Amino acid sequence: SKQLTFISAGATAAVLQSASAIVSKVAGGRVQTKTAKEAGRHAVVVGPETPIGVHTAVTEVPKSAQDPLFSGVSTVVVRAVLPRAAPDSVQLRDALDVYASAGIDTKEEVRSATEAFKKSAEVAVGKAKAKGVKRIVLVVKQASKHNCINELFKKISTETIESAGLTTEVVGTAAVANQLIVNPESLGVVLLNDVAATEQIELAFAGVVGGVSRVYHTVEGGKISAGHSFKSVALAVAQELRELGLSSEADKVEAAASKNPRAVVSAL
Amino acid sequence: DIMVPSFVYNKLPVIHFLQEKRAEQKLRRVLDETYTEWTEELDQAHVTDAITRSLNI
Repeated sequence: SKQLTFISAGATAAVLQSASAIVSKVAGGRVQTKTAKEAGRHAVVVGPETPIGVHTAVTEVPKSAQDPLFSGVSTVVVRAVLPRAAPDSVQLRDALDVYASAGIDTKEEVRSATEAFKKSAEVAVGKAKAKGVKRIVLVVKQASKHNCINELFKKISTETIESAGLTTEVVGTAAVANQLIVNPESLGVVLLNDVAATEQIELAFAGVVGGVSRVYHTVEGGKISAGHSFKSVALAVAQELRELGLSSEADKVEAAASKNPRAVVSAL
Repeated sequence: DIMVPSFVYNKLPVIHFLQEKRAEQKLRRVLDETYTEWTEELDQAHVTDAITRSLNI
């Protein structure tokens, strides 16, 4: 009756097959599992690549799945995601910086980027207010190539955050990544500009913590789960089942993920 | 038969000269309005750079 939408973005067939087996064995057939390329709700996206239709890329440190090394840490990493076009077409994150060099008009693209940053900034400040932190950390790659997209990102993110009344501290990519992996307790809320390096940093943090499920906020309004490994996908499915209104099944999947990461399907 | 013909004959040279000058003026105006339109086209180096960026390199 109900439907779970599986999106594949750069994920090996093994992970997708594992996810399908897990849901089928745990759900028992009550909720069907259909595959697609875009969704707004009841969706799990497998693979490092960012799907189409997501504007925010928040991720946290769930208490249940905290690794013993990272016990007690509490930091929220939100990556701003610009609208994604077809693979052949030039992405906005690159168009916004190259068209300016080429002299092409960049009005509509700026407007679209501004809207995406505002939504991401609103999500980040809401998380910061909920956690109670007073200052957030913006992350922008300091490469000369990305001298326009980051500039707009800073101009808008700081504007929205300052309007909300919180402080912003701008930093690069290498220093923040090292701090987040080594001393993450000194960062409460960190926003990341839309760059490939930032995406890798988000994945590394999601994996080093012990394997977690990232939350994507889409344009249509909602939250969709995202995973890249067996444990992360298993946690993503468990959260998705919990959202559908299944508590016991979600707990079983979470327990199986904690015990046997690479073979949860057989473990449960 | 006599008078108007003579005055027409007297008119002929000046009118011929003025009409030749007018034709030369027309040709000169035609020539002066010709300009070569050198257009500028987007350098392909930027296109190559965008292609590289899209590859995530």
